[PDB]
Amino acid sequence: FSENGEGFNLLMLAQTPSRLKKGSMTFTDSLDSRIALKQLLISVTKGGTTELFALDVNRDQYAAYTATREYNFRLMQLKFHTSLGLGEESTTVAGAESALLKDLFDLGYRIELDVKVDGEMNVENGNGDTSLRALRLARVFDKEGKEIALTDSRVS
Amino acid sequence: GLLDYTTLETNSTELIPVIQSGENDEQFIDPSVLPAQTVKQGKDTFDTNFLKFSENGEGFNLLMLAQTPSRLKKGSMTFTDSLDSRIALKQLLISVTKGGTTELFALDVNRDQYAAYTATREYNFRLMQLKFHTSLGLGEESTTVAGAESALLKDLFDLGYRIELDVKVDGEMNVENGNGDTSLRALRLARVFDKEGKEIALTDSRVS
Amino acid sequence: HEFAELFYRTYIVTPDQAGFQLSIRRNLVWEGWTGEGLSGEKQEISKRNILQGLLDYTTLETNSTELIPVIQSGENDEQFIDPSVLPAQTVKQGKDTFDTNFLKFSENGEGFNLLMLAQTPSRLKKGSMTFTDSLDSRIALKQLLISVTKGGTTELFALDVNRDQYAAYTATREYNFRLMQLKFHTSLGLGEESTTVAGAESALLKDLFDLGYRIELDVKVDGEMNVENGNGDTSLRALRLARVFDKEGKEIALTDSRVSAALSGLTVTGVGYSLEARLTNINQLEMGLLIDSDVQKQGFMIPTLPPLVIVKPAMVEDDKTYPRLEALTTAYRIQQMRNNAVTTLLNRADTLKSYLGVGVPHPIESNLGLEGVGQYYVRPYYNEATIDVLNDLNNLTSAAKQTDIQGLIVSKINEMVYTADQLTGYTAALEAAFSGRSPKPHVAIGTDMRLPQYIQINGDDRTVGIGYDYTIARISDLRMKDKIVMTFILPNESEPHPLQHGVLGFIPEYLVDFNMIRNQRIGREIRLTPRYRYFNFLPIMLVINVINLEEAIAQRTALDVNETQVTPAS
Amino acid sequence: KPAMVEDDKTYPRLEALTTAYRIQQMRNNAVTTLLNRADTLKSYLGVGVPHPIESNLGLEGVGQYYVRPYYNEATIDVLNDLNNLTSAAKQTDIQGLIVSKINEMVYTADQLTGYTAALEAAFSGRSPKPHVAIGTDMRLPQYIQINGDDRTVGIGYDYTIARISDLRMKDKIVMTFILPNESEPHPLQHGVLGFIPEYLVDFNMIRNQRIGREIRLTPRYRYFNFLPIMLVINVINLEEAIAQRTALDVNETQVTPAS
Repeated sequence: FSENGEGFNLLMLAQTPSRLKKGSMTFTDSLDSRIALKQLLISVTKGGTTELFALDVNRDQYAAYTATREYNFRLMQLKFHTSLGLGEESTTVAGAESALLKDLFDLGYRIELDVKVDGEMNVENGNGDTSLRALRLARVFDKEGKEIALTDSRVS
Repeated sequence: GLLDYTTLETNSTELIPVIQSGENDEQFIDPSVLPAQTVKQGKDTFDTNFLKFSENGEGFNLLMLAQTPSRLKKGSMTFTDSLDSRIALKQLLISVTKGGTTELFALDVNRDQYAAYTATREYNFRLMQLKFHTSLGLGEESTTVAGAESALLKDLFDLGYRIELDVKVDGEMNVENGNGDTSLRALRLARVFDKEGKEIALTDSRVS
Repeated sequence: HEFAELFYRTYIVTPDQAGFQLSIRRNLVWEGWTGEGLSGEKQEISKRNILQGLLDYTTLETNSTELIPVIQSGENDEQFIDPSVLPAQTVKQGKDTFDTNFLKFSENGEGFNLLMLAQTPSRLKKGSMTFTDSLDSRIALKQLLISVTKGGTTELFALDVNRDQYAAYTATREYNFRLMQLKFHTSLGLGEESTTVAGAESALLKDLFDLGYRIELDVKVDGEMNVENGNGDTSLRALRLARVFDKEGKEIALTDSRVSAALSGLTVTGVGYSLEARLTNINQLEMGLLIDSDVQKQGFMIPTLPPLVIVKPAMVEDDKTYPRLEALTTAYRIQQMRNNAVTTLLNRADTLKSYLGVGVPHPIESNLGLEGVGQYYVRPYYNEATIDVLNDLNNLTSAAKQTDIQGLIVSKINEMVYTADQLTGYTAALEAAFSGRSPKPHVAIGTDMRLPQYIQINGDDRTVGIGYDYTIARISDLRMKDKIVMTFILPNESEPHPLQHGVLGFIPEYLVDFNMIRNQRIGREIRLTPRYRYFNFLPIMLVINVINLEEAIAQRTALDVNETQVTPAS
Repeated sequence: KPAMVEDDKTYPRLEALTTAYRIQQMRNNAVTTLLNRADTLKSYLGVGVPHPIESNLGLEGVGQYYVRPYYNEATIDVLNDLNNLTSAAKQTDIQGLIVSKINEMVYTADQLTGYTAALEAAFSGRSPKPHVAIGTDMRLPQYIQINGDDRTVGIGYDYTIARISDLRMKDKIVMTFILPNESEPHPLQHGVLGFIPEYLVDFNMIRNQRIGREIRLTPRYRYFNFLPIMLVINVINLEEAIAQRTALDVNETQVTPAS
């Protein structure tokens, strides 16, 4: 996430060695209208232990870039503003089960976080940026689908 | 009212933030940074101040903030009150700081490129959307608020130079129930301009 | 009313629309693709508007077909002169950087093949040079290089001889018959201020240069060039000192004492040269200039406004306490069209003053913080001038003071409008947008009830400057009290257009009349809910503040005659 | 243009190419050449000092066979060279100030170069009065309008005022001798434009293994100079003279003690 505010040029990072042999040019190309994030890598850390969750975000419809022609005739907008849940069967990238959330998962609770990510992309130029805006623990569910407050002693 | 402009000009259907101490005071920047400003709508006398940015926390509610004693006496807030189609950012307040001295300037972002909520729905059919992304700069004579000219820019100003700022502001509003928030995404110094309108390097001795 | 009408043309909108969209076409030009910078770079290349190119000259023009010699280290060094005499020079053509030196004069050996000699790095990727390309219909020398040696010190002079009378290649009929010919027997001069390549006067000729003398060298250069396969060779035929010119242009004898002293032991030799030849291909391997287009579109929303409420008991209608509906209508019309209009005008003026500085024209698409679509047609400009009538005026005698003040104010308005036209490039945009007609700018004048009696001229021909049309506005709001606003508008059309100062977004609202119940009371209420919003398009405005008028008229005016410093003090 | 569709926005029609051609050829190159002409004459000859006829054989142009070479420049300080009676008469007096200087320079150039003799010689049976051309920006040319003085560029003279938008000639007047009756290349007009039209072509280029259609327009022309004469006038601080009071700069010329 580029919180320094300086963007990236996507047509650079993705030039393959075949294209290098093919030549060196990325400026007559055009990106398709379809842009969406594959995965959000969120780090669950507590006391120095880090777990990585490879979450497939492509299957939430708010992760799809939408065209808002308000600056130029080729910019499109990204607004993924929802909650993702980490269930008991959530698996790490290496394939192991959760460890920091193991205490709640063995108690059958479900943890979901509100994700507020914003970005922009231009097809013609390749200019674009996407920066994290707001992420936080949100609420806790039980088996019966009854909300459990964050301030409850069993989960606080 | 044909000569003076105040006899006919009155507003009584405007939402304005209102302050009352220690009971709703977490949507307002602490008064130790800026004293409260007195504004009068209708016959009610009350104080207002800029709503604060919130990044990782809960947003604000405009309806609960904009409830004036005239509306108290008429009855408690109901659910049929509706927000208008046009909502805009009036003032964006920044502080230029160098050496411990704080100078605040009120940018009149009202009437800027995209300082007005545009109809952009992705979740609800009511969610109003704002994307205020533009280069907003300070001129070579732009006087600070509360009188006089700024001192921290005295050297650049006396040389005839101009500075520019990039502003990235995002915010969402729901005209159905009064829930929404605003966040600051990026706001930094970007470029410096000469009196002849030609960009010079940021590595120049005077500019640095 | 007239006043808000001049600065904002009314635009009616259907009630259902909640906002109207303004999409404009803009034509773009930029040089090449960005291509590789690391393996490429994010395209920071300035796509600059073509109308900007109407004003400055660096937007256009490129040299992309010149057959500039290019050195390859260790391959063709022997055609170029020895780099000991002169280090490599770098010139830019498009996106390439490479080193160039003047060619060596062929004496007896094989000549040079220019086409294979002119491989820029781009052309190498472009594919190996094959002979289906043909040279320029005319070729010539760019610069001629000689070395003035006196005692051992060498000085270089880059004699720019291009566009000489006798430096253009010509056709001939011998040997081959695609052959071009270069006969160059001409007198070259070395000016009394002429500077070397490094940018300094000739030390060996400083003494000669002091007495106001010029050196003329007769030069003889010949060579051949073929336009079929680029073969060509040239040789130094004859070059020597010939004669001397003076400041007043009469030949000075070579045996004269001054000349003989100045020309002791001076030897002049030729070293190098260059050719102005361009590959006039039939399909072109060059991108020349690229033309692109973007679309920019702005949003505009029309709010709701506080309602205007009537009260009247409803079994009988009154005409004495509440008149016909005209009262509500006129109250709404004044409240809309005057108070809000003046407020938005002054707010616009102060916003421009804050953002844009004073008297400085900013380039297109650079420092915008305002509204419009005119910024893509004209450079922004804002300026203000204060008039101290008491201290600035010219009057020999009384019974002419009115003419005096009107002359000063008319001169000031002329200067403002003229400088605005000259700097903004507004009239060029007006000409470009409208084809088949060339309208002159129309200037609007808004002010209080004072100045109209002085801006209407009684006794002089000029009023706003002949060649300009005007419309005077009179208004009684105290915010305009002793103030003048100025701008450019177009009164011949009634549609949203980029060159109009402003448009009044106006949605008609129909009067509603139905019984309403306040605190369980019954009466007929006539409710008017207005909606509108004053918009702006053009970011150009001129404002003049005139003060001390009363004092100037009532108090003794006095010729501020310039006592000018002829009695020793300066 | 990508060669699988056609447009009107991303495809600017032939009109856009025509406009680009018009700009590049008609204005910018001509102005560059004129300023280069001025600079090279300045360097070769110097200010105010002519040269004998047929004293140059390698100087650009051919019309050195008829008129002595001459180049000169001058400046006007409107701030200090302005006497005013009434602020309702100031503008006319400024215009007269500029016009008189124009006239005097024209007369001086004519007298030194002997232009009238050349015009009478090269044309048999005609005695045409010289024609002066006015190249200037778009701020001045409203300041050559007065009837305050009968002389506009001087009696016995016809003139034409030309505008231009380019900023490089800010408040600069360029003057020369032309001839409006001619339409052929002759050594008495300032110069001719060798112009030959060309037509555009559109065809599929496959370069570096890419697909696209390109439209090419080949302009071919050249600017040439004949007359080695030109006069340049500069106007400085025109705005200040209007801006502040400029009353009688009355020189109090010392019938007083100590002088």
